[PDB]
Amino acid sequence: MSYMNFDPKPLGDTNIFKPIKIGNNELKHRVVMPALTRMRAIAPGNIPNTEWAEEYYRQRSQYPGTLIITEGTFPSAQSGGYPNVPGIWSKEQLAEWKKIFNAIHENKSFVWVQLWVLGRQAWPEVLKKEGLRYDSATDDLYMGEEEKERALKANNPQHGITKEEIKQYIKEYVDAAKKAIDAGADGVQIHSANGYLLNQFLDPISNNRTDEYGGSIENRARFTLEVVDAVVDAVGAERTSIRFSPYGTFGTMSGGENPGIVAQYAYVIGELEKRARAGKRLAFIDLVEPRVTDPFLPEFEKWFKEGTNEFIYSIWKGPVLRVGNYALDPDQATLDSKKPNTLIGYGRSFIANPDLVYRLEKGLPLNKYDRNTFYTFTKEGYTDYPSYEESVAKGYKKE
Amino acid sequence: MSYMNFDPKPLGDTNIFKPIKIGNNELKHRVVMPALTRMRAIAPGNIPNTEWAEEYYRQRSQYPGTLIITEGTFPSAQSGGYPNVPGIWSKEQLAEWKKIFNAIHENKSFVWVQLWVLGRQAWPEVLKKEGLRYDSATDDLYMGEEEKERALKANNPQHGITKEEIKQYIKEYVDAAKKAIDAGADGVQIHSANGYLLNQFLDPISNNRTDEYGGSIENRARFTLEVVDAVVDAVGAERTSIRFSPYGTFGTMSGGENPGIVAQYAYVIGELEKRARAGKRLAFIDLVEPRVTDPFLPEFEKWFKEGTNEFIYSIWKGPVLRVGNYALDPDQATLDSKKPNTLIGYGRSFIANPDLVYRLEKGLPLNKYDRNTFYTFTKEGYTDYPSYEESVAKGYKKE
Ligand SMILES: Cc1cc2nc3c(=O)[nH]c(=O)nc-3n(C[C@H](O)[C@H](O)[C@H](O)COP(=O)(O)O)c2cc1C
Ligand SMILES: Cc1cc2nc3c(=O)[nH]c(=O)nc-3n(C[C@H](O)[C@H](O)[C@H](O)COP(=O)(O)O)c2cc1C
Ligand SMILES: O=Cc1ccc(O)cc1
Ligand SMILES: O=Cc1ccc(O)cc1
Repeated sequence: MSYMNFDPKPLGDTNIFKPIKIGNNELKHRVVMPALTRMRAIAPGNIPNTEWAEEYYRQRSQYPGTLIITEGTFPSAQSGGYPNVPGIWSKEQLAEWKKIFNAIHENKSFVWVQLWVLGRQAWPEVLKKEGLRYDSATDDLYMGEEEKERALKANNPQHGITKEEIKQYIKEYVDAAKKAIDAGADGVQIHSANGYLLNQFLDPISNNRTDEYGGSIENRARFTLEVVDAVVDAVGAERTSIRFSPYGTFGTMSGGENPGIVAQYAYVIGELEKRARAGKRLAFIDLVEPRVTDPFLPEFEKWFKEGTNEFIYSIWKGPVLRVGNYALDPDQATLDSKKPNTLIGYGRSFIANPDLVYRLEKGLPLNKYDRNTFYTFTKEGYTDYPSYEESVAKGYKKE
Repeated sequence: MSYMNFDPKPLGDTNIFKPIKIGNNELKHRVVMPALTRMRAIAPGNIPNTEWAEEYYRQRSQYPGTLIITEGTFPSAQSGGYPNVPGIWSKEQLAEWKKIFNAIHENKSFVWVQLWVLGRQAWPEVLKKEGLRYDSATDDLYMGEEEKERALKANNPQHGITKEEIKQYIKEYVDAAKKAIDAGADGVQIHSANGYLLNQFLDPISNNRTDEYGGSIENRARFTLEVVDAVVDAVGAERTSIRFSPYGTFGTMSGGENPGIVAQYAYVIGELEKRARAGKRLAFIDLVEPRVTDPFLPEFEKWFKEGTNEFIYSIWKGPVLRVGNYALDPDQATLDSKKPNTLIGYGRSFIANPDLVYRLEKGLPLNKYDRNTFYTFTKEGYTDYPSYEESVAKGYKKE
């Protein structure tokens, strides 16, 4: 129960507090809550939590005109494998989502459902129980020895998905997207980052396929672009977005130590820009910064300093969300925000600060997060972080 | 006979005046003379015109420790097609180049031969007269209708070179490189920019081949990388460099309006870094700035402001030469030179100022260039531009 140890600076006079249109939505400011997995969903139906989640999103959407991106949400059972993450395919899931979306909308804020497909990050023993596959780009590229052992113990070995299985995932992204928007979501974000399934195709470290979905930049990007084009066909580009982590190592991805990694992302993003010029553009592209190559490590650890995301601005001409260690670095937030149509995301600091937008605007101290309750099935560390005024009444101080 | 109309600033205390090792050469400063076609060579035989050219290069190398890159120089007759541009394949050419290199070395300066292969930019009647092909990546993608008629009038229609003929060009780059080094050059620069033959393979606008030399990023880069690897094998990576122009439109190239551009160069530059890390690092990569999309246009005209070359610094960890409209913008030169191992090239202003280095160091007025004599077969506008003291004696004033 203390404040992050830094000197806060007000952002209210920077471009962070300038309004911007993102697809259909008229944002009042550029402080975004990125996708944050919390593990409060109810098992066995992957149901958004009925007692606690509406309050959690209600709190963090309190500042009018905020973009909220939901926790990663599975578009089908085969996409999942964590029981306490929500899904968005079933009627009982959708019923609960609608209440969440309503709370955010009642705040005059916006909600975007992140569509998350795990691939090899999934727990294969959990999948096995449900008669589901342990999927990736290849049979044989395990993300590590422990994961390989877990898969073999479960008798659910890693499976390089087929072209038909690829089409099936495509159908499930589309299905979940239509369902999300029908239930009242403003848009959906395709998760193509952090070493999950689409990223597993993007990165040569995890994809040495010799069909059309591996062996070249264009082929590695194919699955991701089919997903984008199918979701766009179904709900429109204005209601679609995507997330990449060019410099990420989490999930046993390449990161910037492979000098060919920038070209991969330059290509896929250039393809999205091509599509934008030909018609309606994707609402935004979300990039994880090299500031955070692995979100399990504390701020400023494994900050890749030898490469940046600046290349995007020479390719994509629409809004760009940037996320990674900004809470502690208002100076860098302010600098990045001077670039055209740039939104700044705050992850761990939004977990800890329900009224983050206001604190950022006024340069107030930020609550420190409690890592212990990032992923516990608890109200504690979810909806009981105080507002600023409450932190002062409790005598909070720098850790 | 006037100065450029701008406010000069001294650069002597910036990074531009710090020494740096480039290949085998200890540069005293980072002001570079890039390649500049002047068309003073003797026809027939493409013979360097030592009677005029020795003095031109002596003048511009006067400041000890300067890197000079020659005018584009043909590595073989079939590479050519401009009768007053020099070659470096023949005994009689080499005998003249030896004298020019000597003069530069007497100044304790350095000289790098730009190896220039024209492809479709060539004049097809001039090649036809010599019994030579008019070459490109394809038989049918002409740089324009004027140029197409010209080729058909000369019964030398464009020709997409075959793998055998590509191998022949590679052989010629190797041959001309060994020859150039043997005559005393410090290095060679492979010209892969400004809409010439290699750039014609890199850009989809001039290359819709469906063999291994086009149809993808890796394919389109293949000829350029083969040239690099051959030359490096023949003369060493420390005597090898390359030039690109990602944002160039000169030569009917795509430039930045094609959003796939950046990926193409990130891919080629990442491949060059992979080579470096395996122990064969090119001496430097030379990039034309988006500041000058077409060097036939006045400074500040057709400045592509929607894209930058900053992506290089996330990929290549070797020296970078950057060129384009720097004379008139010492603030931008200074800023760009703060990036690691960055050299600043000056083209039109080096044409006009024999003692440009000194004038940059001290913040002195610069002579204005006269385009009229860029390509005339004369000493006027070549060797008669005045030193600073001489311009003061003649009462020069701003344009
Ligand atoms: C507890 C936790 C859960 C996260 N869950 C998600 C997720 O569901 N989807 C996703 O794309 N990124 C997720 N991330 C990554 C964040 O959105 C973000 O990119 C990262 O935490 C760096 O930003 P920050 O330094 O502001 O926290 C998560 C990070 C943490 C710490
Ligand atoms: C008259 C003239 C001749 C040129 N010749 C060459 C050449 O042989 N090779 C080359 O790579 N670029 C050539 N360039 C391009 C220059 O090297 C340079 O990229 C361009 O002029 C922009 O830099 P600047 O604004 O300092 O002139 C030429 C430019 C001009 C104006
Ligand atoms: O649970 C942590 C987490 C991190 C990144 C993601 O993309 C998803 C989940
Ligand atoms: O003569 C102009 C010229 C421009 C760019 C080049 O690369 C070569 C020549």
